[PDB]
Amino acid sequence: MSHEQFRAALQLVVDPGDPRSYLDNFIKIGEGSTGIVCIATVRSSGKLVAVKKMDLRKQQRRELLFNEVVIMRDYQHENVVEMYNSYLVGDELWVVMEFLEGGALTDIVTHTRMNEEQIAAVCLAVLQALSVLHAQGVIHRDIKSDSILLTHDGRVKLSDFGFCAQVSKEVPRRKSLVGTPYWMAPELISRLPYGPEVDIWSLGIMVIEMVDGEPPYFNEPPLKAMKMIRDNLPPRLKNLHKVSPSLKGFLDRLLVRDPAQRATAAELLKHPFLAKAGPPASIVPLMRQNR
Ligand SMILES: Cc1nc(Nc2n[nH]c3c2CN(C(=O)N[C@H](CN(C)C)c2ccccc2)C3(C)C)c2sccc2n1
Repeated sequence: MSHEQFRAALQLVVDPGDPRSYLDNFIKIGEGSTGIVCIATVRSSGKLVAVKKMDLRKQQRRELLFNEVVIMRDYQHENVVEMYNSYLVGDELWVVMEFLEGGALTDIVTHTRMNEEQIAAVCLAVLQALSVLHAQGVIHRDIKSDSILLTHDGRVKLSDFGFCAQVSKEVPRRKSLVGTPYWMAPELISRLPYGPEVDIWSLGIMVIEMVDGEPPYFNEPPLKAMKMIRDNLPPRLKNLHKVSPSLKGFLDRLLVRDPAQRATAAELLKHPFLAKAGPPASIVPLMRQNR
């Protein structure tokens, strides 16, 4: 999708006008791969929202950015980040979304050591989001700690649907090589027709992140790690004994090369390990401003 097609397509789906007519005090607080993030106040309520600003020109695979707004608009799930509106301002796409104070899960996995109560909490939240998404034919395709955001009270939400896809009876499988190298499913790296199961394998890699602090082969070049995930046996935990038999069995249902034998999200929700999931409050102590 080209710069012109991207803008033309967006004009048909975005909300009309400029959000500056109702949002005040824009302050940049960060960035992402496709743009920046500002916080702003809803003039009428004083409520805080996050605004993602993305240049229409300086982008890659704009079609995926377009699907992210089309597919995820009107989407509502307690474990999925909320999108309120979208607008075209100048040569930029502005997406007004929910502001989550807890930050991403990556900050936590690289600065502390989560316990099985915390991990099961994140897994349960992500799995609740995936079971609903997959049932509707939506595949996230970029599951990793960076894509998990936390609320101030410790609630877990799936974010960054920039690589998502929608499969249907018409087209039941995808073949695009998308995501982040270290978290990509083997059948996906292999360019084979794949389905929702790719998210389950990625989640498995995210579990290794929560346990060891990084995904497998993180010390290897991205293309090299991909070959190893694609051709070698499932990656293993360095701290294999640091986990309970419950978590080992859980992880063994995610990291299965043959997607047909890999567990689905709906099934995993019934897995024993998740019974150890603590409450939202158990996650709070992990956050930076609380460490
Ligand atoms: C920047 C930032 N955002 C925070 N919280 C948020 N609330 N709502 C959102 C965020 C970050 N968001 C987001 O989309 N980030 C991604 C990146 N991934 C890694 C999370 C992104 C941004 C721009 C372009 C592509 C991708 C949304 C949902 C708006 C928070 S909390 C404490 C510090 C902090 N710093």
